[PDB]
Amino acid sequence: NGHKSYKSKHASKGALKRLYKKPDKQVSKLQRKNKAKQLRAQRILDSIENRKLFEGKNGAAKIITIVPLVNDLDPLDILYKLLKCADDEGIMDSKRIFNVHIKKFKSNLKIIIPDMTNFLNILDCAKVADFVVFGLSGVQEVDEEFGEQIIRALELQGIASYIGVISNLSAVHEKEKFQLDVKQSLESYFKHFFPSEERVYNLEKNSDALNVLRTLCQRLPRSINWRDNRGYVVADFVDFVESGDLVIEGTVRGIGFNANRLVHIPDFGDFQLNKIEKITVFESNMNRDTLDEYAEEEERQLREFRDMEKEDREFPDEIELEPSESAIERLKRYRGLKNLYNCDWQVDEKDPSSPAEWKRLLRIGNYKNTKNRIIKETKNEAQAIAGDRIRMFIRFPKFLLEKIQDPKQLLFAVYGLLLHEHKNAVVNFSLQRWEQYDKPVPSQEPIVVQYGVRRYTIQPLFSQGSNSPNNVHKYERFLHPDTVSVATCIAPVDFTQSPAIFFKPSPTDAKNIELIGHGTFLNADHSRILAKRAILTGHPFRFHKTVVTVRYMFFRPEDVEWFKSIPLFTKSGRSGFIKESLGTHGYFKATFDGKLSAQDVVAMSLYKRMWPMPSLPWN
RNA sequence: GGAUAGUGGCCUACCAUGGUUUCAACGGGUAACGGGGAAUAAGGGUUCGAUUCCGGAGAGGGAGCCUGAGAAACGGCUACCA
RNA sequence: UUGUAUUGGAAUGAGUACAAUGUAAAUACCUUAACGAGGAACAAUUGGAGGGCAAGUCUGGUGAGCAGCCGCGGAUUCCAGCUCCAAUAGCGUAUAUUAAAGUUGUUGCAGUUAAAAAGCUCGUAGUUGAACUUUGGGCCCGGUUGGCCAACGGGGCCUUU
RNA sequence: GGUGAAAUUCUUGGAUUUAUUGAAGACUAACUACUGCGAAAGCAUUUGCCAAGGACGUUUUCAUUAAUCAAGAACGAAAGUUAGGGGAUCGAAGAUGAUCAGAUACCGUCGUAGUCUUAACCAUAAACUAUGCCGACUAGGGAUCGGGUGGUGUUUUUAAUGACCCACUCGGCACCUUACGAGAAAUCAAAGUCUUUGGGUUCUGGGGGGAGUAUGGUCGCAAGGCUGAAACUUAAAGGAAUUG
Repeated sequence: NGHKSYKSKHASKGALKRLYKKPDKQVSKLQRKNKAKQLRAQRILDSIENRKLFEGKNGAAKIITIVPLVNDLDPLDILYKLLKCADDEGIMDSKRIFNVHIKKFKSNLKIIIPDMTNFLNILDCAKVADFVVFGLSGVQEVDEEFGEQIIRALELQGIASYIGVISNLSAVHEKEKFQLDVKQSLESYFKHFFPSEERVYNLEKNSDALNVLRTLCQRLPRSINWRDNRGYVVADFVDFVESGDLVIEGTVRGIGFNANRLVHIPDFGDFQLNKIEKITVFESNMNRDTLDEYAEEEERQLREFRDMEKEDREFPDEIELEPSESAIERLKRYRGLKNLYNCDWQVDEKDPSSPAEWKRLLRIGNYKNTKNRIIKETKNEAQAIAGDRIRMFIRFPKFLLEKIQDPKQLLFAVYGLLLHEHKNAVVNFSLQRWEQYDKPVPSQEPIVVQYGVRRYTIQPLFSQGSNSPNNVHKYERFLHPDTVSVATCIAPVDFTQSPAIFFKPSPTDAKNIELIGHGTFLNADHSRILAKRAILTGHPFRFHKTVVTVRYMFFRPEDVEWFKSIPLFTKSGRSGFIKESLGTHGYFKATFDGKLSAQDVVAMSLYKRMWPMPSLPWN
């Protein structure tokens, strides 16, 4: 324009015309104060609503579990020293589950003791507790091969709350300052796993043991997310009726139960309940979901994986052809692509190696908007709720009766399923290695995975994590030595994103188990296409100002012609293309972005579709 | 005139029409107990003081009262509200 | 007489402990017989290395990370290893406040063109308001400080008082 | 007739043009400027009446009666509102002609309200010298407006007066040169007498947006005027000057 324009601190009316196309309240001191008071009334009423569940003998019991980390201890010493401070000897037998009422704190406690021989039974016991009491020895320090693995495993499945306890520190008395030196060491060790806690009690002192007892009675535990969104109960008694109709009585602790649900027992699988009653009766009204799943030579094997993984780490996906081998018949299935992130590979491809189940598989899409929606309905439909004394009748196959034990001697526990979780789908897991598991893991090798209560034998497929616009990703032969990774298989879905633990059975080990890794249920996503990449390679050997010719990549003129269209690249990063076959031995000549030399190598990439394998329960 | 340990609209009867204010009355706000003091050093200032000493107020919220030289007391009593 | 590496005697408390002392009784400090260092493993951390702002043309990887601000990266600024810098039994971060700040200005800001002189004049409260009345000159006493003397202070009398 | 070109329109009952006369309403050319007056808005034909004002002259009179100013008050271009008058010209709205053409690219005909005036309202402008009022001091020069003093000066005549010339002086609108001074620079006789910081006094500002918005109040018949936030967002926005 060329003119110094007009200025004003606020817009002129001329400017506004071109651009074109209840009372406020003062808070008086009284009403300020009044609002704060009536807000506090809500908070206080809300705190009562939480606590009523534990309020007394009429309320629910709190579930305590004792876990000694050293066999030196004997768990009966732990419990006995606690019971003394209750100051009622009427409290203080051929059994490992105990119900106690404490007059001193008007509190109901259930104590469960696991059988320390059965490592897997420890996890199952601790999985249901509100409080886990860790026993430590002042005399002998925990062993890395067993004692620590208890702590590490419990953390990764999740713990409602934890207490550190000592019971025998006087066994190293000279002066109690020497006891304090040891106690400081144990606290520093314990805090490494549980940095929220800074105290370990000495039960040899009356003041500490009373302090522990008070806490168990008075304080509330944390919730466990994946558990409390389901229902669960612990059996007070079990009974059998005629193929069976197994009866359990106990207390509701989760979100709740409905007689039309499905019920999982961790050792035995899914079963249907037929009736419920409250200690009114509820019956399975047949407008219900149903039980349908659809609609020394080993040294050579270990050495093989050790050698193969070392090779794959140096020269990944490189392949050797051989003379008298047809490249077509070997490789015709491979499509060949410029870039996985840009290819239009179809998900539910019709190729014959695709599993027989496809329409048979459940597919969800928006897992997030599915998960939260399902829960909202489930909590509304609950019939029995926390603290209800209940009986339940369950369709129980009579031949499994040989596996039942008296619940007074062994933990028997019951979990409700979410509706579609019985159906199989494509599922995805995060995975990273256990604390020092340096062994090679082959992508096809079978593994046992626990996630939530249930556990399955799985053969995975490994891939790296990224957000490709098409969900196509490279299949990988072995688990990366360091990064987190994504593993894919077919299994029954979980909506709660339970933590997952990865291990392999090994009865040669003291705990019968070898621990491999941990992770999380990410999602069901069938679009998570895996492509098996292959690299062929050949040697450029003669060089001209406009073309280079390459040996050994192919051995027949017919093969050079059939694969002519796939682009070439150098590992030094130049691209190129086949011109034509030269001669009968399968030489070719090619053009590239620039100068090559015999110190470079010429490669080409090809890709094949992969599909997940199915999986089966484990016990 | 009554009442009080005692002065005084402190209260009662009768009578007069006064009292404060742009030198900011009256009203509203304070995550406001006051002071000795604390931090920050060119000088002038700015910000803070629930808290070891001095003074005031209260004992879940309002009101009433016995004993005693002294209390409108709450590790004294009586009633209502929660 | 100063640096860089194989080798030798000396020195000591952290810690433990007989005893005495301490204390209402004790613990600890102060004192002390015995024991107590060679990778003296009896092993010091917390943040940084483009500029503001002390200190890397080092070297390997990569093409999500860093960054109060300016900026780096499709690599002196990312990640890893060497080396180097700063404070050190302490060092970093968040929020509030003070100084540097003459961005609240009494001391001490600014208003043509950068934020800011009201269209114009009258006028009450408020702030502010020309000059003038005993001035000068004598004579005693006189304290302090430094060389009878000088300076600087103070009291009395006379002159129309 | 009108345009870049053309059409609507008027005309052989005579258009446009020429001559002799008359009516109405508005306006005050040239003279007219680096000139005058007024608190500002603003003010231009002649003569009469009414009342007011600055500067100058003064050996008149009173004797501190003064300067600035919250509240309160008078005036306030153009457009706009209500009622009466007037109604030439031009002309928001409205009704109409062409829709072709790149310089003439938005043009032609008719025409309501309005434009003027009387009696009441409204209170805005780039209302600008973009510079608050009162008082003192600091530099050179030749022009001009109003008053006064002097001259043995020219002219109107044989005085006075008037016109002109020369010197001085009070007051005013401006201009040219310079910078002891000042400033970011353009520039400035004040925008000087400031880190060497104090003559009196009124008003306003505190990075850019949200915003002259929301809400409350108050004035107006209405259009609208005055007063006037915060949550949130952002690293610049802005001034002067030269140059690739």
